[PDB]
Amino acid sequence: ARIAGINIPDHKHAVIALTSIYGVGKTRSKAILAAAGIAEDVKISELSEGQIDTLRDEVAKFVVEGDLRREISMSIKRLMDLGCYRGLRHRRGLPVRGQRTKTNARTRKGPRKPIKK
Amino acid sequence: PRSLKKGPFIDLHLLKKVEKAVESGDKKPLRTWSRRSTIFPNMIGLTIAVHNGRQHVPVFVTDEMVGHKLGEFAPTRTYRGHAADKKAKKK
Amino acid sequence: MKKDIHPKYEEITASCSCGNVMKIRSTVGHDLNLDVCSKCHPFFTGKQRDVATGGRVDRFNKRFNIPGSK
Amino acid sequence: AKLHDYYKDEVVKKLMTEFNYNSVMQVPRVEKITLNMGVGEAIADKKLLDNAAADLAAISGQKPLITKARKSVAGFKIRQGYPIGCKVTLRGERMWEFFERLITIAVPRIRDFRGLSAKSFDGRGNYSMGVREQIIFPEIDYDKVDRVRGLDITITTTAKSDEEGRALLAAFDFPFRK
Amino acid sequence: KAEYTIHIEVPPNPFWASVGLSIEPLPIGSGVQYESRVSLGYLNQSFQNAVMEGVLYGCEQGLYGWKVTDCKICFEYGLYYSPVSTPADFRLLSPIVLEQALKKAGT
RNA sequence: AGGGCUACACACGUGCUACAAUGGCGCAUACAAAGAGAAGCGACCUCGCGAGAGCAAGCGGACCUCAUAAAGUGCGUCGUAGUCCGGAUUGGAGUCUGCAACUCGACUCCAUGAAGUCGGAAUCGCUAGUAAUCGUGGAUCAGAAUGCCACGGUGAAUACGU
RNA sequence: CGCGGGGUGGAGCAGCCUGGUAGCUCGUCGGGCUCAUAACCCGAAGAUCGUCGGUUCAAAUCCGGCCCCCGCAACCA
RNA sequence: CCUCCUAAAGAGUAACGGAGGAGCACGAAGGUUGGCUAAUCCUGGUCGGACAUCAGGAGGUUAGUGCAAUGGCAUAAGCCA
Repeated sequence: ARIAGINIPDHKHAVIALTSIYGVGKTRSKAILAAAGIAEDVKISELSEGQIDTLRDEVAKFVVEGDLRREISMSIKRLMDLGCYRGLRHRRGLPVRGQRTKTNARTRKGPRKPIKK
Repeated sequence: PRSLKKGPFIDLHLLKKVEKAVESGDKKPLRTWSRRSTIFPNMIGLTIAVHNGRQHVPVFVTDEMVGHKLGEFAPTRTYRGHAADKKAKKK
Repeated sequence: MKKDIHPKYEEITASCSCGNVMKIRSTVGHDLNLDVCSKCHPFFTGKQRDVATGGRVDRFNKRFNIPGSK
Repeated sequence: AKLHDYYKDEVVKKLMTEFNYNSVMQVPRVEKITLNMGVGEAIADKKLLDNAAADLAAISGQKPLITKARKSVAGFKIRQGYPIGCKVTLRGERMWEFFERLITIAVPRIRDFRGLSAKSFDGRGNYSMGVREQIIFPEIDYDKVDRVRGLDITITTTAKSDEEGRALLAAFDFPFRK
Repeated sequence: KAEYTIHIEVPPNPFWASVGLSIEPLPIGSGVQYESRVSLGYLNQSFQNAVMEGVLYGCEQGLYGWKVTDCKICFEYGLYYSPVSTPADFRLLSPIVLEQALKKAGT
């Protein structure tokens, strides 16, 4: 198990876990649990194989993590590409977002080192 | 990311030229200082472009470009430094 | 054949026509006919009259005058 | 193996007429899948090579056995023949049954973009690919819940063109790379 | 062309700073031509300039060592410090700015 | 009219925020001061996941709203796992003022995701309703602060010696 | 167209006893620090180990050619 | 003292004559029996690196040979059990 990407946690509650399917934060996790008809919470260890699965399936309503991602990766490529600000940024490796650049960033410039501009 | 008010700005300082363009063809680029103004369906299929501060920068508008602002086409910015940019090119 | 593990198909090929936590007929794409493309074209593919969340209906007759609360 | 049984019963009889051979002896087949598991640099650690042999001990009933450096450009301590991988050469029933675990139980391992590469065939009847993770075949549906390592593939066929490579086993539900 | 300053950093500190010029070769037989940037109101009161008296002093400096011909000289910018500078500094400064850069770049 | 003041492998001064567990999260729950509002502030009520919008009592504020102030108190849950912490970055969508949010504003929702394990040579504020620590309001202000000015909540340790 | 020793990061020096880069110390660079800098203190970077070729899984390290530095040989009569 | 060349097609053979090696190693690097066959380049794939491996093709022995080099070596005098 699988539901998730071969993976599922475990002792974690579940609303937590299910999130490592990806494309699924708390909002979703609660939801698709729920839906499914199960639950949030119960540990992932307390759900049966038929409940897991029924969950899965119900998940699915969401895309696979590879995909989400990719869609994110192709969205970045795209802005670059279209040649917009972002594209120019992406790309670069600089903050898109409106941050900032005199200080900070870093997240991105990386670590750190004196300029040779 | 992010957003702006729904029904985005078009624009008159651009629209006055867009209505002329589609009749004139494209033969020279439209372009203008407006940016921001939104790219609308629409002004698609011609070269605009746009001032940025700066010079006018020609770009043909497909679409894929609708809902963006004219100034995104574009750059105002340059520097540099580390990055900036390509490696890759030589001049 | 100096066998170190035993191959068996009965636990893994039975009821494989459906998708479940133990086996699935096929993977993503090909036989599953999955689509993986990207697109843009924002706002203008829909109707351009769109409005915010609010208590009123479309083409309403009035608007409460805030200074007229006195 | 059901994949080879279907291929001889249905597909070979059609390839006979699609390529219009004079003899039934001209129709293509897979000869062997030879493998490597070329993780490399493992002479400096040994436990990485033992863990790669323990993944190959679970893909088939056959025993794991080392592959070695020949040009040996990196260097560690011993000259030339330092180990890099753990092989297992599959043929006939031991390769046809493995390709039948793909997209039936190994569905999270195999993606559309990681399918059969139609451009990678050659008229010599030689092929190769990477799968970047280990893919096991136990007596039941099971996974060892361990990752890190991956496997690479080497295949020989009787195909006399790269177009007959694209026809060999091509009726199965395994995706094609694009 | 580029600029020259006399500023120092080791003592308490400063002894500032400074001037920048354009010195550019002209058509043969054009002779010697003058412009400022800052002398509109700021360089600037006797300082206009300086600086011109500085170029005339600079005619007894160089690499070979003497006279100007290419050429036109332009006083593009600079900065005095009020409690140490005078007409300058000027600048004394201005034929050092002209000599250095002429040395940098070549004559 | 458009651009720039906001660019960018840097460094610093001053500020914020986290690394959690005498903390976070979900639910239940107690006790404030102060201040603005005549093309302005605003409950009940209605619409939406929500910013917000609609509808609209009240008022020029000892007459109203921000507002169940939060820390704190009750209950479940986490066991040091880079997490049930942190949430920079980054994709998508919605709301807002305004001629207009592209470079380059604010707010909201979904998703994604990194440094960070309490930090060197070193250093600064404070003697009690103080420091430490929790929240609130206003000027300026089409819109728009983690700064500034003012506010109330909880509330220490130690003071030999000179 | 001899012989012996030498050729290391900005600078001096260790090494090799046939190898597995980068040591020690001054300098440099940023930081703590000072009114500021010398300087103390903290931390980081560097480099075709003369060079081209040879041996080797691996060469600054072993070996040949060559370029450069210093010393020795460099007439008895 | 060994190998190639000096060396002149029976044979021997010089000069601080030109080049390279020898001061030991191996209980497996020995006997015997069965079988096997390369440097290098191209082709194909990726965690798989770098130019690194498995497989196939070309090459058709160049490789390998306990220790430089010639001679010799596939019926192997090479290699594995």
